[PDB]
Amino acid sequence: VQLVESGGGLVQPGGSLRLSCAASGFNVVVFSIHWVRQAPGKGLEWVAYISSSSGSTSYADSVKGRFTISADTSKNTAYLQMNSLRAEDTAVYYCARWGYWPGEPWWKAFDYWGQGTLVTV
Amino acid sequence: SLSTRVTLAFFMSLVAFAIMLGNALVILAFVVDKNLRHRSSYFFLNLAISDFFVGVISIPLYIPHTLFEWDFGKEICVFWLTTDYLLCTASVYNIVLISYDRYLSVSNAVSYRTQHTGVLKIVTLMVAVWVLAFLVNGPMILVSESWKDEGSECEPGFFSEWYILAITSFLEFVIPVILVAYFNMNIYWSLWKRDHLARRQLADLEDNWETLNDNLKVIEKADNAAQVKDALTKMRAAALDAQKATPSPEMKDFRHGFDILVGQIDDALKLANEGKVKEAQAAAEQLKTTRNAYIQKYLERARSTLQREHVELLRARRLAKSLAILLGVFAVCWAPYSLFTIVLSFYSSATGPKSVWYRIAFWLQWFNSFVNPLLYPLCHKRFQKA
Amino acid sequence: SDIQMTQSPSSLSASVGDRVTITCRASQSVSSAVAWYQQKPGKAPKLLIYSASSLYSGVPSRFSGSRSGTDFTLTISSLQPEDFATYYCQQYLYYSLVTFGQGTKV
Ligand SMILES: CN[C@@H]1CCN(c2cc(NCC3CC3)nc(N)n2)C1
Repeated sequence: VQLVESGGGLVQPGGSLRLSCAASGFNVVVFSIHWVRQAPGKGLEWVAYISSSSGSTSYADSVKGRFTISADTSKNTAYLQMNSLRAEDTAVYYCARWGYWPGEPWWKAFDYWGQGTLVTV
Repeated sequence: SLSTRVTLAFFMSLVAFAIMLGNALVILAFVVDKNLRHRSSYFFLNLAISDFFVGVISIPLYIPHTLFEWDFGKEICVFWLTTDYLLCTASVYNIVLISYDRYLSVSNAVSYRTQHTGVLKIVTLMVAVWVLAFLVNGPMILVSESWKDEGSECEPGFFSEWYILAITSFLEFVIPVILVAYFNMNIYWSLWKRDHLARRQLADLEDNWETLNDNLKVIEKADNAAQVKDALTKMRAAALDAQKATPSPEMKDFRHGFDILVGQIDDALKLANEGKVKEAQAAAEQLKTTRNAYIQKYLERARSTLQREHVELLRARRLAKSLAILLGVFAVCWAPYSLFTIVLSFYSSATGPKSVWYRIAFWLQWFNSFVNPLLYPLCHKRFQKA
Repeated sequence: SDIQMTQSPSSLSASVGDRVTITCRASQSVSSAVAWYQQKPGKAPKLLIYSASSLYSGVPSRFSGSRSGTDFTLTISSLQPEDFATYYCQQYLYYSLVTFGQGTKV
């Protein structure tokens, strides 16, 4: 399955940016979705987690307070909205799949990554 | 002197009577008490029987030969030498059989200890053991003792020929020592591996349990600074490490209980991880319902298994030390003979094997068999009490 | 707190067909929760070694790994042109505890 992103574009500092991750055949309720940002020429950085089941959302340490993530089971998609950008969030954002605790889905996490999207502040 | 022959004959008769009485007491303690009739006593009976016949055969027949005048034929003399080899090598071959049985009972315990083989082979080994000695000693010297001279008649004629002496020396003694040492080392190494995996695995389980308890103690005394996540992070790590410690439905009982526990910690964490204002007062107390009910079974069961491995190790150590001291006494008694017949084989025509120390050596081999029933009750004190 | 993932190598070069050993460590003890990922310029990170020493379907056996206490090791016995890329360590002890390593260029 490929989690394609269609939120590529350029925004102004402080403006709102909306991203979208789409599932390519796997149920979104049985597998949570995690976002990871990578600055140009820097290491990967975690962003946030969304679970369509149990409704649990957790954000990172430096992005909390200005990121809102929402997943609709019917749309089979996850939307991440950046309420405020401080010129430090300029990176390439990817969305990958994660497994719940029971069994091998947990032990194998962050597989079938997406192509990504470019977010320039 | 003339009066010394009678005194030496009386002393030899007393020694033979003492050996016979000791062996008869051992056989009586064996046949009366039915508790000492298990596998740990079938291969030990010959050790008290074969040498016993020595006291009836070797010591008395040696009296006409030395103290009195030789009034026996060569056939009788040969038969005596024959009994002497058969009953002698029988002891070390029964020791080898005991070592092999212990190796099969320890190394192959996954199949032999779980399902014991039929007893119809046990006796099939025992008698064979005796004939084994025959196949080592019976024919060979019989072919090489074809000498015309009558000097040193019942001294074996195959002497003064270093090749057969050297070959036999190795077969009779060195080869058995090898097999016994190999079996004992295999047993000890297998038990040390079984206990080392147990010791380490049980230590890892205990460390994980101690860490989970130390984290739960902080969870119970929750701080207003949202310290639940920092304590649970460690708790998750502890659970995951103890879950992978594999000791089937019994494994699923253990795994499922851990999965439940990890899921309980995962939901407890959720409130803190979300950043939600309410942490529900660190409600991870329910882990106490899982800590002392589900995962307690293996924490007690595995501990007992380690205890079982330790006793077994002590018993194997005792048996190995017993076999080692028996083999050491046998070697200390046998070596003077082997050091007085292969080093003096350069000259044996006149007064070569005729000396006091060589006769003393002949007596020393018989003595090994005298002390054998004296040190036999050292292994099991049941004979002493009964 | 956030458990820090330190990747000891940051830059490394070796001839084609040699052994490459990369080491990752964590401040807090983790139990089989560190995975190895490979990222090429213009592509996405790919799982290779999950768990502590095991491979996900789709990756040849050349890639390997090992675990000892808090030390994780990626061992590439036979190099090839395709396997030249950045390698990242990632700890997934929890959903909100994900921390990627520094990354090693091979
Ligand atoms: C009989 N008193 C000493 C004790 C040790 N010794 C033997 C005897 C033997 N055959 C019996 C035949 C006499 C040669 N075979 C071996 N290997 N040692 C005789």
